Amino acid sequence: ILLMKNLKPILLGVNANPSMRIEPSLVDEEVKVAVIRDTLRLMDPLKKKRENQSQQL
Amino acid sequence: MREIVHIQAGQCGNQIGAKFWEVISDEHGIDPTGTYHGDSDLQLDRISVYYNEATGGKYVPRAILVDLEPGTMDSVRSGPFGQIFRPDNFVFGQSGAGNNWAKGHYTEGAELVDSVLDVVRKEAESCDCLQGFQLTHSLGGGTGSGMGTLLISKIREEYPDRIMNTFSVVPSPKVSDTVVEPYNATLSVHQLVENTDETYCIDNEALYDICFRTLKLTTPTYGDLNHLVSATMSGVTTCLRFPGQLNADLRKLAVNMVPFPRLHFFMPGFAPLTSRGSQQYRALTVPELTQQVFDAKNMMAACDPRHGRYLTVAAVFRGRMSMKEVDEQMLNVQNKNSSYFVEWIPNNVKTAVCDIPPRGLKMAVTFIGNSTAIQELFKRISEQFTAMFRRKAFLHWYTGEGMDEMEFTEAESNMNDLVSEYQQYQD
Amino acid sequence: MREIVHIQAGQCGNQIGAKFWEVISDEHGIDPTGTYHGDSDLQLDRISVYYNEATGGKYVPRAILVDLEPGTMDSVRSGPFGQIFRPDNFVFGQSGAGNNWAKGHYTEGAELVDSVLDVVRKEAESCDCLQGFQLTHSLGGGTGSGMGTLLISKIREEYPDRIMNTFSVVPSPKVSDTVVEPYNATLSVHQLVENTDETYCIDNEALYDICFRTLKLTTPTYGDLNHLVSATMSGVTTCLRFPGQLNADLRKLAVNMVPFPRLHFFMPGFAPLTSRGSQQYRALTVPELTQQVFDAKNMMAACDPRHGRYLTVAAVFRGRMSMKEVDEQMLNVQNKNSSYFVEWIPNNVKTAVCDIPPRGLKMAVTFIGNSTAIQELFKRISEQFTAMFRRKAFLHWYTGEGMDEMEFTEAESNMNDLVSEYQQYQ
Amino acid sequence: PTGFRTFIRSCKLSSSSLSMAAVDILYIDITRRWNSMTLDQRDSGMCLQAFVEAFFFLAQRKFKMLPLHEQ
Amino acid sequence: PVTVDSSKARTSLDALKISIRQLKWKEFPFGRRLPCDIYWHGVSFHDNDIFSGQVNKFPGMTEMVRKITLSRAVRTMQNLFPEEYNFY
Ligand SMILES: CC(=O)O[C@H]1C(=O)[C@@]2(C)[C@H]([C@H](OC(=O)c3ccccc3)[C@]3(O)C[C@H](OC(=O)[C@H](O)[C@@H](NC(=O)c4ccccc4)c4ccccc4)C(C)=C1C3(C)C)[C@]1(OC(C)=O)CO[C@@H]1C[C@@H]2O
Ligand SMILES: CC(=O)O[C@H]1C(=O)[C@@]2(C)[C@H]([C@H](OC(=O)c3ccccc3)[C@]3(O)C[C@H](OC(=O)[C@H](O)[C@@H](NC(=O)c4ccccc4)c4ccccc4)C(C)=C1C3(C)C)[C@]1(OC(C)=O)CO[C@@H]1C[C@@H]2O
Ligand SMILES: Nc1nc2c(ncn2[C@@H]2O[C@H](COP(=O)(O)CP(=O)(O)OP(=O)(O)O)[C@@H](O)[C@H]2O)c(=O)[nH]1
Ligand SMILES: Nc1nc2c(ncn2[C@@H]2O[C@H](COP(=O)(O)CP(=O)(O)OP(=O)(O)O)[C@@H](O)[C@H]2O)c(=O)[nH]1
Ligand SMILES: [Mg+2]
Ligand SMILES: [Mg+2]
Repeated sequence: ILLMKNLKPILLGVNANPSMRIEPSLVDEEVKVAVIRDTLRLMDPLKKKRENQSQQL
Repeated sequence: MREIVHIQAGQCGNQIGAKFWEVISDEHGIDPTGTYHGDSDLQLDRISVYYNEATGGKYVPRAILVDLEPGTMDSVRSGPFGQIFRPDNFVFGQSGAGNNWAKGHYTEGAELVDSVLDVVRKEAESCDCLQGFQLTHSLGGGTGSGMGTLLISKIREEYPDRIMNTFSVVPSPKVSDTVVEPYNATLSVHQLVENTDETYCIDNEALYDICFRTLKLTTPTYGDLNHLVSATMSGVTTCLRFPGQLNADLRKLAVNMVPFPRLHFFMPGFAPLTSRGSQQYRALTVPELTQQVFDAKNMMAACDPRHGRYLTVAAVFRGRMSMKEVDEQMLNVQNKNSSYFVEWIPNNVKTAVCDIPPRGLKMAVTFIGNSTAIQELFKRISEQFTAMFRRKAFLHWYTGEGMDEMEFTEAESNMNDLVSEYQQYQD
Repeated sequence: MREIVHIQAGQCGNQIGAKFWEVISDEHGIDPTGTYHGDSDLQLDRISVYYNEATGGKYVPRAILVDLEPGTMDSVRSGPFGQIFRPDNFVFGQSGAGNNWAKGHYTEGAELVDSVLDVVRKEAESCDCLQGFQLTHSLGGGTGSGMGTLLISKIREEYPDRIMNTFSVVPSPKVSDTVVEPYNATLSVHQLVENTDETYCIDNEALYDICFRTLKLTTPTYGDLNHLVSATMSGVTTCLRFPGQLNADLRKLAVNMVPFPRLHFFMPGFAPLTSRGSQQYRALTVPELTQQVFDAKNMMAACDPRHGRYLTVAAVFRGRMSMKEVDEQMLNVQNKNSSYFVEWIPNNVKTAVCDIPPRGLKMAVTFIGNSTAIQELFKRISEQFTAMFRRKAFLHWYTGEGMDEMEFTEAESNMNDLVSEYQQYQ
Repeated sequence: PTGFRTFIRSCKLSSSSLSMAAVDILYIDITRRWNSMTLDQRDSGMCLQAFVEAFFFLAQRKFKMLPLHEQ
Repeated sequence: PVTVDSSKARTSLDALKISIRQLKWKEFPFGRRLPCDIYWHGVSFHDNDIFSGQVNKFPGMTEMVRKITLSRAVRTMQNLFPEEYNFY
């Protein structure tokens, strides 16, 4: 996204395979590692089972 | 230039193709060993259409012979004009698919279309400018219908620009050697609607009628029928091999022959046909030729054209004739039998003329007609199929190879859709 | 000028070399007695590339034949074209090292490598300009896979500036007649990667496939299999021995085959292999040779090129064809099958042309192909090796023959690194 | 083409104004245009974007004098 | 424990690994024959023949993020909604 001076965004390129390499770069690590951790947490295969068990109990 | 790839599948396809190659090789002066021994130069000017040129000026026919039973292949090899086919062009299986459409299309014939496609690609790339594919097969069997549909689909998936003309044998109401042949016939019409450009329909009843009435032959075997089919096959592609005054190729025929995309189910005929005890009491003239080609009995399909209207007809004269006679006589055909042609399309006749005549003759004609009566040739099948469906019979031989019940209903419904399409324009 | 010294090792090597020497002697027109009876002035111009001129118009090959079993020497000597060889080039042992790589690399080979190197030096020094050596062996035995590593390791340090080839036979998974054989292969690949300039992987099962499918041969033997290897060997060095439009010496082939030092494993092929009853049904042209040269069916290695992508391709044509036809055919391959080609090498094919065709034939090609799919072979052996190494199997022989446990692990690490680095460029 | 004709016969978009011949002509023209548009010239069949174009044309034919979003 | 396949992570390997260690999930750096809960590919969805579990690649996204396909979709939507889709 290119942010215009009048704060209107412009969508440039889109990437199916963004560079997830963190090298070390503190900013790249802090962003990407957290992104993948949140990704994995959002889709733990046992979360649905745990929620169903909690609702049943 | 304009090379044509030939494919034969099934017993009937293999035998008809063998007769066809024997017929052409006589016309281009090819020996059963491959060498050229001919009198006219014109024969060796477009041998590239059907033949590849190997070393030592020996010409190999561009044909592919496929079947799921090895035995028939030997029959092709150990016959006249038999040691000309390329040894690697014989692709074959172990069991002949029975009379199972499912076996050929799905289970046992699927492990052979890969080899057939490999040979097809190899042949199709040594050609300068391909024109199309022509295939001889017989609807009603297992390897014929199934393997032909699979092969045809897999080729239009790869060459969706060439011309696919099919010479196919259709089930007959009187003559019948199979009890599950309506099933295969219905399962195949559908694939021929959206995967071929021209479809020539042949039935053994019509060929037997021709051999019994016109020629007055005592014991007509399969040889005579294959001979007639070879005659009409050679006659259609003549304006690509020899020169003339109104040359018309396969694409021109399709353009003048098919007004709507699904309406490409023609019916064939060959004009000069007499007994052996009558060739001296009749004069071989253009009027007699054009009178015999439009005769209802002299038609190689078991549908009466008087019960419908001709959408369009194409005639391909061969020999030395005057244009005026051709135009006048095939204009007078459409002023007399005027009720047998549709009115929304004026001038329902396409005329081509090739100079060179067939060997041993002076004038010959090949007739291709698109008329609505062909609907009957399908209609009967539906009836038979229906009788075998409500009391589901022999369906386990088909459902035991992966075919669902829904495919039968879809194929049948497509058949009535085509019949209704042919019917609506007649009224 | 520019002569090559030939070395044969093991039974497989000796038999392949005997067939090759019969082939070359027929090509150059050499009597089995050693005389020249041939009708050409070009068969004797570069004859000083395999042969040596003895007294009275006698020609004797280089042909250093080695074995630890004295049976193959007797088989070669009493045999077609078997007295064509110098009597003292036969360096033979007393026991065939079993099927033990340790025996032929550490104990039995050591007591014979010096004897071999004496005659190797004696021949080399009688050369005007030594282009290099070439070794024929198999990577599944003890004598072959051990001698062809020890000898190559000591020949490379003595002549680092020369050229070294190897027509090795890589063991096959299906056609297997030896149990310990993977071990030997795992212990050889890591020495056949830093001690030889080229290496040709000749898998036996591919030769059987060619014999069964292309040649329609009901009952093939080892001679039929060695015929193809000899044909490829002759086609590799034709441009050093006969004139051409575009010559290609061995070093010229090396310079445009290996993009990186350790990527020197190739796939051979021979263009006009047809049958005996399909010949009449074919036309001998450039396009058809290029079609039966690039197919995953005419290849003498058991790995599908469709699984990887070529890094480079050679094509030593032999015949009196035209250059425009060859260039046009090469441009079509590359344009047709674009996916099966590395993007960062434009025009991956290196061509060559030699006028003189093999006798009888009027046209032939020898396809050399560096492909990433070759990694399959290595990754097909390592697994087997691991299957036999986690539970120590048959290892008492190697351990008691002087080796130690760490050599096996080092060899596996080297082979795994080779597979990974070949996969890197895919 | 069978898919298009089944769609037309199912959602009853065909009428006196738009017969089967017109539908076939539209399908042929759209398919040819989109096949020629792509770098590869085979494109045997119809992609999704061509279907979007066909749906746009059909929606233009019906509900005349209406905004495109309503169409 | 959740099993994650990282044999095809490529540039996402390291950033994933610590994350895998942050969730106390147990990894397959070299993969396995048995089905895995989550498969992490780097470039293409067709990297591995997956029949069950989860994969970090939707099919065909390599082609969709290409410039001409995204542009075609954007112009289609701009025809559908010009005012809304003015960002491109
Ligand atoms: C005594 C005599 O006159 O015999 C002639 C002949 O003219 C008759 C009997 C022939 C003859 O045909 C038949 O008797 C016949 C019987 C059953 C099935 C097919 C043919 C003939 O066989 C057919 C043959 O025709 C040809 O040669 C054509 O070129 C024809 N056939 C071949 O080229 C051919 C080549 C090799 C082997 C067999 C036939 C052809 C026509 C158009 C396109 C391609 C080929 C000829 C002159 C004869 C015989 C030999 C009796 C007829 O030939 C055709 C099919 O036009 C049948 O009616 C015509 C005209 C004649 O009556
Ligand atoms: C029926 C016929 O024409 O027979 C031919 C022949 O052309 C065929 C059958 C030959 C023949 O080869 C084989 O039968 C064969 C069998 C197993 C494995 C390999 C070959 C032939 O043996 C091979 C031989 O080729 C040669 O002479 C080459 O020069 C060849 N010679 C030798 O290898 C050789 C060497 C020493 C003693 C005897 C032969 C050669 C090839 C490359 C480099 C140098 C030499 C020829 C013309 C024939 C026969 C005799 C059947 C073929 O030979 C090659 C490898 O080019 C096999 O396919 C080709 C082409 C043909 O099909
Ligand atoms: N006009 C001809 N009809 C033939 C010929 N040979 C067979 N047929 C007829 O064709 C029909 C189908 O029989 P085939 O055995 O040729 C069909 P197919 O090969 O597809 O069956 P399978 O080999 O059992 O799979 C049947 O009515 C036969 O009588 C022939 O040479 N000419
Ligand atoms: N193409 C050929 N392959 C061969 C030949 N002899 C053996 N082999 C194959 O190679 C392997 C065995 O090769 P050899 O017996 O020549 C090995 P060598 O004698 O050098 O080892 P030792 O057992 O230590 O003496 C095995 O896979 C055989 O099938 C041959 O003459 N030709
Ligand atoms: Mg049969
Ligand atoms: Mg031995």
